[PDB]
Amino acid sequence: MEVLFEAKVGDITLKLAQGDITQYPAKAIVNAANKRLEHGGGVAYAIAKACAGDAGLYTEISKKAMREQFGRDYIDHGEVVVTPAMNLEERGIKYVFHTVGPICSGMWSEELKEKLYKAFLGPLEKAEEMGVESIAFPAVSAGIYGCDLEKVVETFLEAVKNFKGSAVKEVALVIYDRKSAEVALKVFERSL
Repeated sequence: MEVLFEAKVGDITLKLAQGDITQYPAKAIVNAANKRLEHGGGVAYAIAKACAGDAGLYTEISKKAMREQFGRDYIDHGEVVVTPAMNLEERGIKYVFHTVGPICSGMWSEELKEKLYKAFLGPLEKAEEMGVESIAFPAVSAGIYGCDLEKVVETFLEAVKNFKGSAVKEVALVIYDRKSAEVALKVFERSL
């Protein structure tokens, strides 16, 4: 785990890190989920397995939490399901905040960008509501959803810049692989 960038944005200390988000020292981590919180692949599978031992168990608790929180078995972009982080709690991660980005499949548009913007902003607003001081994100939609990584990072930064609050004090973007983290660093440097 390595921190590549740190800056102040409003009341927030914003970091870019390369490494495994399930090991990042934040009180909440964000999951790049699908709309049904079926954690069958990607960072969503990694988080689910880290939290529950078997990803399917975390899918099951996620679906119960989503029904309780939203009254149905899917979420729309910007809605955030909160689940106990279970096995990650001992590392100081109390919650997983599940969000859902759009599927770009190699395309980009203003409509795709706004969906992704909501998927980044929603977890900041949920952190504020809950008094969670520190939160870490993955590059939502830059996995199999095929949204261009630079555009994804730009959109994340727009959400962080627009957000205002008194409880959230630390935000991180955590990217697993070095080459992608270095692309993110390029975006951070030209934007902050």
